[PDB]
Amino acid sequence: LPERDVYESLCRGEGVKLTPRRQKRLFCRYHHGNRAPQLLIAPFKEEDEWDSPHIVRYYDVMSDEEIERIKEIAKPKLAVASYRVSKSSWLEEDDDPVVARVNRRMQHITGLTVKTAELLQVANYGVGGQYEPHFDFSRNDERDTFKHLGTGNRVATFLNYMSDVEAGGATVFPDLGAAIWPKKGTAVFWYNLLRSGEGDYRTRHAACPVLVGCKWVSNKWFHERGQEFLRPCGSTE
Amino acid sequence: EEEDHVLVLRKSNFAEALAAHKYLLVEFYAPWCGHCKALAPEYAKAAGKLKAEGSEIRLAKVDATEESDLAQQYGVRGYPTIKFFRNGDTASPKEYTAGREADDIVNWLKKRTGPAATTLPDGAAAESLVESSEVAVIGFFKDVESDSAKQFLQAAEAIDDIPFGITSNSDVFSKYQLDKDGVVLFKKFDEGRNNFEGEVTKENLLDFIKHNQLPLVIEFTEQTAPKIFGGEIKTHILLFLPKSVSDYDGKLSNFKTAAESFKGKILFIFIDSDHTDNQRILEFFGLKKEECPAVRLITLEEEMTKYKPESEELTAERITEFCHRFLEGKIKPHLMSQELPEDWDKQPVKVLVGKNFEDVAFDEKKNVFVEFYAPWCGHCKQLAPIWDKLGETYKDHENIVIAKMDSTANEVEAVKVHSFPTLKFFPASADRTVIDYNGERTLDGFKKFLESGGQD
Repeated sequence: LPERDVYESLCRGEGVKLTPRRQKRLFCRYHHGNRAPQLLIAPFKEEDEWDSPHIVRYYDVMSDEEIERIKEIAKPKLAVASYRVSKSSWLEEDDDPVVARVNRRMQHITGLTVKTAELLQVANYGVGGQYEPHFDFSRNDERDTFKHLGTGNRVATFLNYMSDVEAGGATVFPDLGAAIWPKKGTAVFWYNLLRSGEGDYRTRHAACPVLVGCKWVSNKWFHERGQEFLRPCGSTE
Repeated sequence: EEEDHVLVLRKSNFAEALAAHKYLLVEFYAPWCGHCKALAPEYAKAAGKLKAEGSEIRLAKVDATEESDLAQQYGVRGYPTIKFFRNGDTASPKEYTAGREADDIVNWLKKRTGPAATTLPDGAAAESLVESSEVAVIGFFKDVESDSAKQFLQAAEAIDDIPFGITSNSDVFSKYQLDKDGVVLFKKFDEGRNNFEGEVTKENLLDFIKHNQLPLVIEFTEQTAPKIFGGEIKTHILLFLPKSVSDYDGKLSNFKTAAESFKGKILFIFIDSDHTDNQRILEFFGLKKEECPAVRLITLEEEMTKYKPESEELTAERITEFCHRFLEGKIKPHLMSQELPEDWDKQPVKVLVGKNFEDVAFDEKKNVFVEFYAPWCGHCKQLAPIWDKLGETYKDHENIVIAKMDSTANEVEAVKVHSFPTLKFFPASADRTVIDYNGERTLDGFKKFLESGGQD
């Protein structure tokens, strides 16, 4: 298994160190939100974590008060044997205006609609276990939680980091050799599908287990339906 | 050729199809596109529904993978690109941006082809129209076929953001002061109502509505932002007004008084500078909460240019005079610049700000290499030790100068930066030569480049 070796070495911060050729393609920018009115006068800070596929980190996506309020709503809703040790909950916009505000903020940043997106998933991770590499877009040959929604496959993932983790807990992409480190109040965003609608198999990823601390994270998965005008197709691939 | 009531168009039959149909919606698609696959059954369902209703509106599709030149002729860069053709006009086809469902398509088409103004039989229909929107317009014509009523309907079809109404009922006229034919704009702010004055033409009506459809002074929030920036007003004025400021109401009233002179030309906006939600906007202008209250003016015509008053006396007269001087081209653009540090040149790496950038970077005797960075940028933080080591290497060089500028707090006319870090070299010359550095961000790469005279 030179798979577990690669996964664990990436979790330890080892592995691929970007070549100056790859690194010279990464930049920071003020994100205009693809000319979203709000963000024309108040742009967010965006930093490139990877050039291809494009993986970006957005700063100051949530304040400590918004984070704590989301944690308070989630905590009671959090909590075949389960080896991976974590808890999860799904939040509705009616739970608190904070939930509705973050959903709208994510729509402004990505340029994608939250009207077809999944509920705000809040997950807390306990030290240990193991989270296996997978693709967030589920296979179309499967009878999962996507055909019943009729919203299509998950076109993008918006991962918010809601806690400072003492050590561990990176999000690792084995096929890229990329590890994305937790940073409270920041969010990491990448597309799971190409312009064509077919799955981007470069985006295979897994969560490193938490070594010391408690990782709080909130995920927002956007679906392809409703994005036809927001993210049009591009010729051939 | 017709597939499920959708006309199959090609370069050979396209001109014939546009001439044959007064109202034609055309989808430019590609068979591999996920969005086009999902749209196809809804597009056919909408076409079948329009055919079952006996509508003159027809739906058509063009495969852009086979009809490339035809798709290129209409600037099709994405799929699906949907364009509506009215009266066979190929010069200005309207792009369809609304929902992907068959009902959204049908509703979009009927809203554009339908009555420019809704017929109001009574005062209850007129009140329901005025309550349905923040701004609503009603035309009062005894004869709906009169030439003034036709010019009103032409103005009504040119405006999509305001719901229009038309009435011939004398009760509706009598509602408040209308004795004869005329037009009235209703609004949920300020005076609540504006009556049209002058000759009833399409041009006079649109100019009157454009001038009176916007409130005097608007509070900047995430809810008001889309209305402000979705609008065609490309000149805006912002007042950063802390809620903790003495005589908040009086200073806000001075801004309102000035705004009356520029209705429809410059949009007046105020924002609470004490609130944390408004921090990104303060940071975008390079402003601190202690520098508030402050006023800034912006032009959104492609290159967002900022302007600031020469006097920070925030009276109704000074705000009016600043706006007039801007409109007269008498005010120069404001480029942000920090205070020049006393020790800017003491270090091997020279510190630049907007104020000294020009005389340092464009020194005819010096080969200047400048790092344009952001303090919060991870990649800039990683470059900083390499840049310091480069500065330390060339510190005693006769003509090479290593420099850096915080581009989040400094704007310069010569160089515009939109990524961080951006590295530009200014060779020793008076013809303002600039060479962009696109190589590896290593001390080795920088030496090769400097030693080659900016060639490598």
